[PDB]
Amino acid sequence: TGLVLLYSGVFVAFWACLLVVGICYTIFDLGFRFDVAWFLTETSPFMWSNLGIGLAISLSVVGAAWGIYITGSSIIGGGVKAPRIKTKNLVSIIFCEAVAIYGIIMAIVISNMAEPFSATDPKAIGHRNYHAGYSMFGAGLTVGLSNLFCGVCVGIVGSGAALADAQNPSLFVKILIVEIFGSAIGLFGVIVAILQTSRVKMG
Amino acid sequence: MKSIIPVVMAGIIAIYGLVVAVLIANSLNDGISLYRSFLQLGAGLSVGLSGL
Amino acid sequence: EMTLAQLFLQSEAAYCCVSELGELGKVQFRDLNPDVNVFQRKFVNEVRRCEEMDRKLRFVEKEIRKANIPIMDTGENPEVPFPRDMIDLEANFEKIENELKEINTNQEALKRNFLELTELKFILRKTQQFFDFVAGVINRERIPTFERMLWRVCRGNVFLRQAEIENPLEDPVTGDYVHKSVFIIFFQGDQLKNRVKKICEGFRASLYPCPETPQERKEMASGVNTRIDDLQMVLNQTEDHRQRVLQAAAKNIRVWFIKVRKMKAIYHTLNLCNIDVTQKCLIAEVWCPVTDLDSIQFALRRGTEHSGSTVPSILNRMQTNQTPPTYNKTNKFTYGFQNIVDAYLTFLNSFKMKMSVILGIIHMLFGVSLSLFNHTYFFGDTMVHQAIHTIEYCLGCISNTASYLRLWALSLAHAQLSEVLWTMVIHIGLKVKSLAGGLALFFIFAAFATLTVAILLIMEGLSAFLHALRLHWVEFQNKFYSGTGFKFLPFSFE
Amino acid sequence: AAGFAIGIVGDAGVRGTAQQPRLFVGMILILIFAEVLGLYGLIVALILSTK
Amino acid sequence: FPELYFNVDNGYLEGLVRGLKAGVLSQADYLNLVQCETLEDLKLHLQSTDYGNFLANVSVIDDRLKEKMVVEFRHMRNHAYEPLASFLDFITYSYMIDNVILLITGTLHQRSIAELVPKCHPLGSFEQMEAVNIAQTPAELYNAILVDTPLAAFFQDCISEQDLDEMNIEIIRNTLYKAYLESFYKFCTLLGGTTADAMCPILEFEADRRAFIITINSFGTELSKEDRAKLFPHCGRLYPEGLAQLARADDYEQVKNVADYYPEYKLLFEGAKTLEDRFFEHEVKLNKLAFLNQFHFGVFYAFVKLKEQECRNIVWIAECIAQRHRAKIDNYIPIF
Repeated sequence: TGLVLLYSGVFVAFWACLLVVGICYTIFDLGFRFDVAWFLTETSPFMWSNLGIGLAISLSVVGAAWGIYITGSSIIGGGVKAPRIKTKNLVSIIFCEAVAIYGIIMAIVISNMAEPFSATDPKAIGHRNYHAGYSMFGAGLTVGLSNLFCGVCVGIVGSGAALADAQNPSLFVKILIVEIFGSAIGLFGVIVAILQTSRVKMG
Repeated sequence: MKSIIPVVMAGIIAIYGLVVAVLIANSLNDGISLYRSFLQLGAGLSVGLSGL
Repeated sequence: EMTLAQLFLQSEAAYCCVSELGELGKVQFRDLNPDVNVFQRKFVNEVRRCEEMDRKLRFVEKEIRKANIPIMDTGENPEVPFPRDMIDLEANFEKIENELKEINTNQEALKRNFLELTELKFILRKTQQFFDFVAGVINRERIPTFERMLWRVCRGNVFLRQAEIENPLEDPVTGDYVHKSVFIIFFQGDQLKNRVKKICEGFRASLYPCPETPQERKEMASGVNTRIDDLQMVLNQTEDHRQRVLQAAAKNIRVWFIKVRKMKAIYHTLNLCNIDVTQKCLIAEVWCPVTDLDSIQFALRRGTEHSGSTVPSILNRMQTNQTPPTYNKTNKFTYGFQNIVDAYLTFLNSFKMKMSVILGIIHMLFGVSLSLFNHTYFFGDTMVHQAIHTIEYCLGCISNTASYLRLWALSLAHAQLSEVLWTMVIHIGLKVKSLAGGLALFFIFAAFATLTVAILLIMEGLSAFLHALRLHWVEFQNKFYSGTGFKFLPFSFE
Repeated sequence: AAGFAIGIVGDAGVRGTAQQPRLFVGMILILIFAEVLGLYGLIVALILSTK
Repeated sequence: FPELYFNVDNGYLEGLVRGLKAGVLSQADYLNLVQCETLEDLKLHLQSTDYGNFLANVSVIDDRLKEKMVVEFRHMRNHAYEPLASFLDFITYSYMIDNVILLITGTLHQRSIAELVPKCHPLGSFEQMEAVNIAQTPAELYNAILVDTPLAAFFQDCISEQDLDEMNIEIIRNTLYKAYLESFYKFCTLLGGTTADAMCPILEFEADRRAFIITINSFGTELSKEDRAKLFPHCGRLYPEGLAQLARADDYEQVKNVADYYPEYKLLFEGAKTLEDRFFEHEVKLNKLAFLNQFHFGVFYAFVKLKEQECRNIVWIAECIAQRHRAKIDNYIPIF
């Protein structure tokens, strides 16, 4: 592997700096200089909030587009000898496209609750406002990344069902139940996402 | 039964770590000095990593 | 303390001496003609004769179980059969062999004869009932799809008669115990005969010739009636002839095993004789204990009398440079314990470590002192060898005495988990306020009964037992034992 | 570590016991030595959490 | 983890070779071809299957069948990018080795390159690397031409001066096949995951056929026990121990008891169907098992070794029909 040596050469190196930077903050006295409080407070509540709206739709469709091309190559691959697959097995495309709907439904919801203010001090920016910031990041993270994983889930099973239906016509309606449990995780993403943004209000 | 002698000598490496681990855990106390603690950290790395 | 002391034979006493010598079990016959193939060992023609009776015995022990006959044992070490009796055995062994091989092929042809004639007999009644060309038999499960195909490809028609036979019959492999049905293929055309015979084989129907004329059907029905009952007579008469010689074999095969198996064993040692040289007398170069030199010689004097030979055999003594194989007591509750070695909180920490280290030094002291008594019992390369001898003892005993420190620390592992186990037994189960004394203590005391033995006695027990072997093998047998070894392997019975 | 040590020889043991029944007593020996590593972690976890 | 990729590059070609698996004649397809009685009726039933209209224009059944599996194999190699195009090149090396030994014979006996086109397998062919077409030089100035061919790295155990009649014609095929099986195992070990547990069991048994069939025919021959030792591929299950006891064999039962140490290769020595008809049914049992796994490259090599069984079986049906000896017609390999 050539290009994998770059990421595995940086991740070991960056962790090796942060290890020895870590045993040189404690060992002198300089743990007061670390300040995870100053990192979460002084930056913004908007950098977390606006990233979460972006990661809500974008990381869902990067699983939805991932789910399409895995089984879309297997539709046209088996479709050469068995052309009857092109009508029945398009629901495998839909279940790896309805995951993108779960993002865009959520992404409008999280953007509906973001509102500006005038404060610039982390004591003026109250805990009602900072909690509104991270909750958009967390709910945008769990509707984006979980939809990525259920997007690749139904796509891989969709590629296998396109190959199994090429050999036998009666099989595809039996393997379709596997794609339901794969696409059920997309349903499990949005229930968390609205619940993390239920009690949230900015201002 | 003749070929169990390599895997038991790897078992000596485990109890070599277990001997040191109960020594460092029993010398632990609230408010030990910094010279006391750094001696125990290099004691744990020496038996463990050479045992690795 | 063995000797390769020579022993002479005379070939009139080559069986009856060796057999009573093999009825003792203290002898270690050694082959001293290795420059020869596996054949031409003086007796290859006769050991195959024992092997042919062995092949007949391994075959007759299989067929005695398929008829499910109880086997007599009467367990005792019998008398080994002489070569005088050997030729009389193959008359008796092959009599049982040829009769039972013939019968199982004859009864299967007779059973095939019995089912075919009964299948032909049942179609004679049903068709003469319907009467008052092809006739054949087909099973009930395939008859509606048969007439659907018969109407299809014949397509003029054949007037099919449907009539089901009674209680199920069986053709031997197809079909096993099914009630079938007859049919009638008249059609009068003699061209569609080809177009129905393919269908009769395609549906796997069994067809038989019917006489087709009136009162000859009942004539052949009377004929097959007398033929079947005579066939029914001889079928069971072969069967009562069968079981009367199975139980005659059942009183035989158990002792008949150890007749020839003892003969095949001693004849294999008759292949192991000296060099097959130049006269009608033999030599044997065996390993023998000095404590048993007299008892094997009186047994050798016993063996020459059992053949009736007038000349006793002798026993020469000598000395050479070869392996002295080991021999000892071999006691019963000493057999398994010998075979294992033949395979090869702060105050307690300071005290139990040093006393165990001196105990390992004491175990190494008793081991290294045994090397001096073993050495008393009997330059450039000597320097590099004794350097490897000495300094591997130097750094080696450190790793030995470090592995003596575990047997206190494993007891510290024994102590801590027993309290946690103990804690569950004394705390989660018994400290329940309302519903304790019934279902709550019962599942926890069962965990105190069953779950502690698998964890503290099974796996912790076997590991320390495997550790104690390592304390014996690499830490105690490395001081005096040379570890070369050579076993005795006496000429046994079974 | 005990989970890694079990999987390698547990796979190697069941690939061999289909080929020879003699290994089935020797397979359970090496699996015990792959299990006591997890037991050594437990008894030091208990002695570190009581204090 | 190595399965959510591999459909970037080999998505379409994987579904293609699964579609060509359905064109394999099944068990019910085999039964109707036994019922044939002439070659014209053999032409009629094959028109019902996927082969149809291939005899529109008994030894012509040999060529017109195997020419179909060449163009089907050549069409698959035209679309594999880089993770697979070298892998399909490894399947052709078994046919290039059988071609090149056929070529050094006419080179040694001064029989020119005019016999090359009609008398070689089209799978491993020489229609590129045009230096080999011109070479008539007697096997020493041709080995310098031979290294401009992907069989060059397998000739590192072939000394050029050892080629000139000191080695037998058959011996140089097996030590080239020995060099071929070590490389294709190591190449399939560099690839990991699903193509390393569905393919390497096939290559272990294929190296163990070359363990047994060598020593069972090396009895009356005057090749010593050190010659058959280095003609064994050091690849399969028999490597550290079974290769040692096969050298000292000298007898048919002495190769049987060394196969009795493995329960897979015993119960296959009960042919006592012959031995190679029992090794063939286990081989197609392994190639059928490779069709279970999905995201791996072993589905292509399992297709070719089964497609050569398809061209083998139809000819054996045809040879029992044309010679009218269909009492042994049921001795084919029913792969599906």
